[PDB]
Amino acid sequence: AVQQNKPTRSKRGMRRSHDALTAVTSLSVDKTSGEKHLRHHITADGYYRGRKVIAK
Amino acid sequence: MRHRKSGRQLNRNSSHRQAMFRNMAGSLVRHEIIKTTLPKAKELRRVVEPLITLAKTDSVANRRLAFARTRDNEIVAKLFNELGPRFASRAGGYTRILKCGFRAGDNAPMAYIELVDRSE
Amino acid sequence: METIAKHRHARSSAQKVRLVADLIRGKKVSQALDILTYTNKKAAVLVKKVLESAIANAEHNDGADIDDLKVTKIFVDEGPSMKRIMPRAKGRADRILKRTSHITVVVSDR
Amino acid sequence: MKRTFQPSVLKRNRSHGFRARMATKNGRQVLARRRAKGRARLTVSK
RNA sequence: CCCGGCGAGGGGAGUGAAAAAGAACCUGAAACCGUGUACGUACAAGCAGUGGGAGCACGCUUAGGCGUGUGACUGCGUACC
RNA sequence: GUAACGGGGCUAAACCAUGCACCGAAGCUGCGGCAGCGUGUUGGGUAGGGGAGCGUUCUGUAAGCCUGCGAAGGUGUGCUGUGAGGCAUGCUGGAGGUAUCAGAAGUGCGAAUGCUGACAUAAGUAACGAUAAAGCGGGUGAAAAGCCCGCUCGCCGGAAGACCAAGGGUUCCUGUCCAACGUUAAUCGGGGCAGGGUGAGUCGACCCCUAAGGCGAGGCCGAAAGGCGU
RNA sequence: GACGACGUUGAUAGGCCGGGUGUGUAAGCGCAGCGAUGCGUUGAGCUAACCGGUACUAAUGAACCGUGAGGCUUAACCU
Repeated sequence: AVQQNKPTRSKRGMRRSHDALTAVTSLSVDKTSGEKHLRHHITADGYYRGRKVIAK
Repeated sequence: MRHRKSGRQLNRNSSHRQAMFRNMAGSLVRHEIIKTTLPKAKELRRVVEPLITLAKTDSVANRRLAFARTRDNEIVAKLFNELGPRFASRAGGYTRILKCGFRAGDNAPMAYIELVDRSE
Repeated sequence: METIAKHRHARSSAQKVRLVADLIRGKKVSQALDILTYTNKKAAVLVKKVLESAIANAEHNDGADIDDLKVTKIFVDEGPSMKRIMPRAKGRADRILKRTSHITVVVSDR
Repeated sequence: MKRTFQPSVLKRNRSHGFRARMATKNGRQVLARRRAKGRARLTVSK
């Protein structure tokens, strides 16, 4: 199987309607240090519920 | 067709799965903290904890079952001497999981997994 | 006043950057950096480097404060491409295209 | 499978070399044509 | 001098008549690909135009049915060699 | 799938005979403009015949005219003729262009499964090249699944180990670098840059001798070239 | 993708504890026998997805979207 005609920029752009992205919208501010992290993730250097993990 | 089944497959055959989980369990028991992907750490808990509840009772037969798994001798000696009496007054739940984001080679959701107190 | 920072001959295809560049147009620059740091895409790293170039570009050479910039214009353009060949079955030889792209980001306070 | 060029040096220089091109008259004409065009490689070099 | 990895890539300063001549360097069109602005589109069928035609937006005249852009609705209409 | 009026539908909106109006074409008229042929009459047209023209390059008129107060070219707007087209001006452009009448042509592009260069759609879709398998801690750095160090697991073992001859020709070792090559990233490499490295009386070649075979003083044969042979 | 449940005021999932099921006398020790082995401690030991309890572990205080009494005309009722 192969095509028979050339679709325009209109149909090619129309098919790309739902292929766009989304913002992560899942950020939060740590209650102690004021630095930011995703929900239910530890921060860049290891704070979660104010408790000290390896921090490396 | 997956109705009320249990156990992940991890895109490997069975012997490879058993060998990897034995190796991981040995490494965690030795080092007390590791950093692995999330679907491995969510399945590791079903394997590591029965060893720890096995270590609470000192019988020679139970020692040789504990050596029958993990095929290691310094690991089983880390059990029954240090990791045994640490959780002797705790009912279940000896490891904990904390998600820690993504990798940079293949974007896999990693997770720290560590014992409860770590004495550290 | 308008402030320009562009980035020529980046090593990414020009269609894969409009999925990321569409997310941050018109936002404030701190919230844009917050969104852009935590996206697991290569174009996120590229356009974040461009944005942190642009804000310091406005701050040193022009001033324009800092806490109140708003990313005003952002778009991407086709760049020069490189031809290569890729062998196939039955002696057929077909060429492949490695594409580049041009980033431009203009920030302002107005 | 087995292809159509298994190389050698003696079999090459014995039937394409400079000395085997001067043996005949037509070989000398071949060398004359090669010199008349202006090529850098007349017959072969090491 | 600043951002950046002591990178690639730019922004200020400077030389120059000109840097929208900066080395991939005179002039720089076309297919192709984006960003902004004005209007139109989510109950209506088909060589995508043509004749009619309300509304909206922008300039002039001091309205005066003028100009430019868009085209709800409608009669007709099956590309080229 | 109604399907033997175009449809809705009609007991006249059917048929037969008569009569009075109206709708109906690029036909005829009224109005304005052009051209052909003798005031009249004509003016759709393939194959073909006849007539009149526009534009481009170069030569003479030209040591003439325009031009840095802006030539050729590129992009808009407005005006004019019956058409090919002509004229003026805004912006870009940075040194050449040509009036009038004559002359000579590499003189007018949409199609030939035409030729060369550039760019799309299919599409961010199939694919990533043996189903022998990986897991964790430490160091370097901007970035670590893939590089270095260490612990464990797995595969071959008449080979997927070690060595020669043909063949390739600096791929060998060290330091340094990541734009291009590596079907992904790379600090890594058989990649880029700079330096270093092969030691023979006994190993092979060279050297002495021949087999199949080639060349071959004289000689034989052949128009020339040449063929065979001591 | 969608749908259903739960987010500490909690049984949503993993674990622990008891039970059920499956397999069929674990290891160590002693006895008889030169030995293969048999006998007792003992229906012992182990047990994926099942049933029920248990907060030991993980479901964080949060941030984003959605507004401020809802146009006109006419008729009918109440004031």
